[PDB]
Amino acid sequence: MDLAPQMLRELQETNAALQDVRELLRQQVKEITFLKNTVMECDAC
Amino acid sequence: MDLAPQMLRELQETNAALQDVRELLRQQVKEITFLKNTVMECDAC
Amino acid sequence: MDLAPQMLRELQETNAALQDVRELLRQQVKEITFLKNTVMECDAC
Amino acid sequence: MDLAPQMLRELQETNAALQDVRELLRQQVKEITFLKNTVMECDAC
Amino acid sequence: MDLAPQMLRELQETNAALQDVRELLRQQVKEITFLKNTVMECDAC
Ligand SMILES: C=C1CC[C@H](O)C/C1=C/C=C1\CCC[C@]2(C)[C@@H]([C@H](C)CCCC(C)(C)O)CC[C@@H]12
Ligand SMILES: C=C1CC[C@H](O)C/C1=C/C=C1\CCC[C@]2(C)[C@@H]([C@H](C)CCCC(C)(C)O)CC[C@@H]12
Repeated sequence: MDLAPQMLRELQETNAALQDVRELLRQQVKEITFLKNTVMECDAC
Repeated sequence: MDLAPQMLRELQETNAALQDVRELLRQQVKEITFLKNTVMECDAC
Repeated sequence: MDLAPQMLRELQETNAALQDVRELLRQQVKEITFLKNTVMECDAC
Repeated sequence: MDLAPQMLRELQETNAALQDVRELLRQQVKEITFLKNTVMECDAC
Repeated sequence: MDLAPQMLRELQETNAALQDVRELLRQQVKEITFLKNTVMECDAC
């Protein structure tokens, strides 16, 4: 058999998954940042 | 020995692990977002 | 020389590191969740 | 080179995506560390 | 043979970045765990 076609599909799937991770990570950084700023302006601190 | 069969298996394992990482990241962003909001409504702040 | 063997080795090392990442992230979510619950019970909030 | 060219392009895209993830994680750690300090140094605690 | 030299190079760069990510995550969970303990002991809570 020729496994090249399947290997290419696996690599493409890896990039698809990586794009999802990157998207999630950038949103996560935004949430943590909001949380940080909120704690900084917390009068009780 | 042709190594394509083994390489394909490695690629498949990579994607399976990525699937898990993506799922964990999704659940994590949810917890953080919940924490963010919980703090924005903290009495002593 | 044939680089196929070395390519397979790189893929195997990648999966090892990715496995460690999966485990670390799994523990991290638990820590964040515990953190979330602790804040939800913070009397000052 | 049959599918070789396409496979190399996928690998290049993966490395680029990884670089971004790495940069995002670097920023996230500083935010979390800045938060860890802000708390460790909160009066009411 | 094949674009093997080029593909191997991309795989080596990917591993280098992944090892860095692993180390970043390791340090990050440490900081989060520290944050968790600090809150658990926050008398204001
Ligand atoms: C970035 C992220 C998002 C990802 C991780 O879960 C870690 C994290 C935590 C935010 C937290 C954790 C516990 C302590 C914090 C910093 C709260 C303070 C303890 C509130 C001080 C309250 C007081 C005023 C009465 O003494 C506000 C937000 C809380
Ligand atoms: C920053 C953080 C730390 C905080 C969150 O957990 C999210 C995160 C993830 C890092 C990851 C997740 C899955 C995908 C990545 C980006 C790996 C790649 C899939 C490896 C491509 C491998 C290959 C070689 C076969 O083509 C390397 C590091 C991995």
